Amino acid sequence: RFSVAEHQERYKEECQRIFDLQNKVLSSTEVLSTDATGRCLKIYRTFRDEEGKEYVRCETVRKPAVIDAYVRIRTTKDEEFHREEMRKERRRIQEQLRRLKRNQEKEK
Amino acid sequence: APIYLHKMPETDFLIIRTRQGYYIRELVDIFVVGQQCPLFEVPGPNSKRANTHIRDFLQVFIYRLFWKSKDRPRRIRMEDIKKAFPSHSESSIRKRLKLCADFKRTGMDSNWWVLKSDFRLPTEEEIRAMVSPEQCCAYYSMIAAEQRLK
Amino acid sequence: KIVAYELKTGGVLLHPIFNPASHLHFSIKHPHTLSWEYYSMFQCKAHLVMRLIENRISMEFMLQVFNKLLSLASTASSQKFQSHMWSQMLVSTSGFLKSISNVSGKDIQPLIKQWVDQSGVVKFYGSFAFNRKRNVLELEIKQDYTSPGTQKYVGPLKVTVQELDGSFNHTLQIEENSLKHDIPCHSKSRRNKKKKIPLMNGEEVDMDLSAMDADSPLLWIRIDPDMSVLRKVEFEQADFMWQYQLRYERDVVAQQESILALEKFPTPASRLALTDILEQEQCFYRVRMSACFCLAKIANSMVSTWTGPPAMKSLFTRMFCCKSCPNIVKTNNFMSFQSYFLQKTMPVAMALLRDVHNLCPKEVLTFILDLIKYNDNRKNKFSDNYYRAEMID
Amino acid sequence: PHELESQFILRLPPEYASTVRRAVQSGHVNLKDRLTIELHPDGRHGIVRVDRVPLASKLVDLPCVMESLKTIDKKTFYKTADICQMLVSTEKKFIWNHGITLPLKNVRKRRFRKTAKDVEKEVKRLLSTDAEAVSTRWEIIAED
DNA sequence: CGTAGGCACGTCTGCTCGGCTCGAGTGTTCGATCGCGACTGAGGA
Repeated sequence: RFSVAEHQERYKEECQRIFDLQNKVLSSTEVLSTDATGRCLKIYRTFRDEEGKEYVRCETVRKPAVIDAYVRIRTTKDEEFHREEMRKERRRIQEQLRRLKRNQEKEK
Repeated sequence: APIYLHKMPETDFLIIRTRQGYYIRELVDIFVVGQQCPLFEVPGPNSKRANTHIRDFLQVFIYRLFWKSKDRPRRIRMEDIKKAFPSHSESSIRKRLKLCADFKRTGMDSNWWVLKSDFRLPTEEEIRAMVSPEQCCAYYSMIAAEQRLK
Repeated sequence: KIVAYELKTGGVLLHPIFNPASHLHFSIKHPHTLSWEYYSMFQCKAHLVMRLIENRISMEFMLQVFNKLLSLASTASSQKFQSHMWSQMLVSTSGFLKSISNVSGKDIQPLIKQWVDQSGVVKFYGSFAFNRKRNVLELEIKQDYTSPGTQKYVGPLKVTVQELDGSFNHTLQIEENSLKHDIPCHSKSRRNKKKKIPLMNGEEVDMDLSAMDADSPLLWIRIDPDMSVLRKVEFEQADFMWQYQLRYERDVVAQQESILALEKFPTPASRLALTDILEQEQCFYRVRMSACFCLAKIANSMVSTWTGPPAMKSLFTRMFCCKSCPNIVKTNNFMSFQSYFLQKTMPVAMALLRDVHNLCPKEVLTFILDLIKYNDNRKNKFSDNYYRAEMID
Repeated sequence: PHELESQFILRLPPEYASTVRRAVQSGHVNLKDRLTIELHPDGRHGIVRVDRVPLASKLVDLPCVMESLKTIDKKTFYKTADICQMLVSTEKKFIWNHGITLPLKNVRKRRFRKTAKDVEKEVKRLLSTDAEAVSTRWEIIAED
């Protein structure tokens, strides 16, 4: 039931074997011959055309890679509930400054 | 890392292109580099060594911008540092400039970060002793692997 | 030697520019107007500054500089042209710095500007305090830069702290306005279990940790251990830290400075430390020769407390006398060359013992006279003139 | 300022490679007139003209990373550039599977570990279309 | 007609709060020997 020399020697020999296989393969000048849900994603899009129209586009994504990246943003944006917020902050700063100026007028 | 000398293919040359033109060398020696045995530890993301390297790299860049300044009170601009490090929040850049510099709003040197008169700007060997190039390579390996995993 | 001379009178100025040194009563423009003590200290400071240049730019690059100078000179030495090329055998400062910059790519112009062109040494006064809450070591290093021989150091400074987890080096940046340097400290888990404490080299030893503080892990601190500046350090450790630094350090200059600092602490633990140094072969012999005189001074300071015989007498009879006769010395065999030096230096320090009446005891004088009478040198292959001369001393 | 030099490898047909090699090792500026390189605004297509004879070229991506290393004493080597592209003369087509050396052949297919979960750009375009829209309806689907 | 006293941004200042890393410190588990009594063949009364 070795817990000491057996493990150490086994690791050492596997190390020498891999080192020696890599050296040989790499220095070879031999020529080498040239050789979960199963569910797709479909999106419906509603847009307005020039003049007056309301066409709807149904687009199906069968690439599971595109799927993963697409959904992950929605799930994030669904939990994410901004230029508008920055504008609101600017309005807040303006109001605060006006209030401070009113305070200065009251003091003087 | 173990390297293995191979002769070049008989068809391949090396073209060095610059803005002015193309230049051609032949090559005769090409090594194949095996699996590397790392001697430097790449830090992890958000590690203490990682944040220390980011802070020290920003400080070294700020010192070298102060050395390059020709004004007799050495002065730099903030948006040079914001062009170099655009992912940095400006609170961290102002933290690095808080000691060793001060902001002049009015008069001469206005909208510049002049160097403090009591502050001795470090010499070239001290700035070299701050950050090592191998630490920069370890940081670049960390952020490239961060991108690939992400 | 150089810090004593430069604090005594002005300073030695390597490479003056033509007066450049007006603090001293002769002119340094010519070698034949220099004082002889200034000439001796000039050569001494020159070789220490070259050791500093080796510290900044490594020893193999230094030997490459010297080989490049010699090779230019020996290609010059074979030409016949009357000095078109014979002046490559003459070195200058600018040529030496240019050859250094050629072989290394680093220039040493701050080090040259500080230790060559400026003529001063630095004085360091250090004191520490251990913050138990944040586990840090707050050093306090202040310089005396207003003395006549001194100058102000603004570079980096190495400090070596021996804690229970081992020996750690730290680099401190000592700018003009700097006073407190907070360095971090490690665990104290080698006091939880008895494990060996690892030293500056790869080895580890058993230490008696009964004298150490319970709250601090750090065993000793050394400011600038490698002598990388031209400095005089005055560090304020605790006496047990000086005793640990005397016993378990693997550096002879730290053992010597702990011997030098143990003269202010005449406690019996310091007597035990110096006596354990004296008994210990595999200590460097010039440390034991200093511990003799330190033990004599400590013994003179703790009269009306000293228990047994006079200092080093029982140790002399244990090391150098017969097993059957304690007062008869062994016949002289000087073939070891370290117990010869220790044997000829131990009565010289033992004679500095004094009683409560300020007179040398008649137990040490009788011991020295019996060392003189029973001296037999018909058996060693070496002469006895220095040992007998030290007996007269 | 300094701009990092951009080195790539040029692979020629073997007879044309022999003529270009002889003209390079000769060293006259006669080679300069003989060998020209025209890179098309596709970015992955070109002509290499050897002795005024046009050859069709493709700039391909190499599977490994090469690095040019210069030396003065043949004991210490300084890295000068990274090479990752080759202008072979005679997208998926612009990716080369083999490496330059003989042991590295079919490296991308066999000696490269592949970890998997263009696509990101397509997802960004889809998000932009959703933004320009009014109502979006989504369902993970089954076979249909 | 001119001419000095009030509104928007930009960048920095400073304080507060929450989160993340990291190592010291402390308690918990598990193989590694140490010792005791016993098992079991073995050469002389």
